[PDB]
Amino acid sequence: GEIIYDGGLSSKLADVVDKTTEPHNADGAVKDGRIAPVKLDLEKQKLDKL
Amino acid sequence: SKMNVSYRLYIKTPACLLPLSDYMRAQHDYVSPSSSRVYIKDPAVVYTRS
Repeated sequence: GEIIYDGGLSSKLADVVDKTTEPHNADGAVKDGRIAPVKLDLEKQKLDKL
Repeated sequence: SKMNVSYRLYIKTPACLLPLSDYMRAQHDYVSPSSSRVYIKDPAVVYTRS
């Protein structure tokens, strides 16, 4: 017989990144107008620039 | 030894020496941590999303 329903394109609720991500603000449907998080070089084991 | 030696010097028996009969006094235990342990070489990153 004629095929009425044979699978199809399936929507996914969420995607999951398999790579480690740097901290970030929202850049999707919600866009954050504030400055991106500031990355500071702290907790240095050996002395430098002092 | 009796006629050709004039003076002798005596000290307390060093504790490093050990007779062959008392070889079980040299038995000792050493512990090695499990090989399944993984030692982290990556620093922790602190962030917030607010």
